[PDB]
Amino acid sequence: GGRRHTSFSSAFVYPEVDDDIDIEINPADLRIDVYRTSGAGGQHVNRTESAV
RNA sequence: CGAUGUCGGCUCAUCACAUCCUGGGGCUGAAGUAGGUCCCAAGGGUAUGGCUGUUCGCCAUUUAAAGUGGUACGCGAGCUG
Ligand SMILES: [Mg+2]
Ligand SMILES: [Mg+2]
Ligand SMILES: [Mg+2]
Ligand SMILES: [Mg+2]
Repeated sequence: GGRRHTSFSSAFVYPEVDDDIDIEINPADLRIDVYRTSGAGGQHVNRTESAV
């Protein structure tokens, strides 16, 4: 029993065009701190500053 | 290898200067206050705690600053385990 329907539709547009991705992995930043581990491998792992 | 005992903490330190603070200066994108940077300088000073066995670290609250390291990563014929 066809009656007047008031239906809608959306049309969103966007370019989506880029080539610029910056991780900023420049080592002027990124302070590095080295320390030793908890220690389970005897005398060696407590002496080696392995963690970072 | 017919013995050179090991991290951390406590204690006691001592020297180096690539100096965290105080002192003396240059330069400044230094008006002033407050900072940045570099040079000279080691005389003295150079946190208390929550969490972890932890050094470190994170966090809270300060302080003029809560320096970086060597010293069997100082110290078990001194201690803890
Ligand atoms: Mg000034
Ligand atoms: Mg304590
Ligand atoms: Mg602490
Ligand atoms: Mg000891």
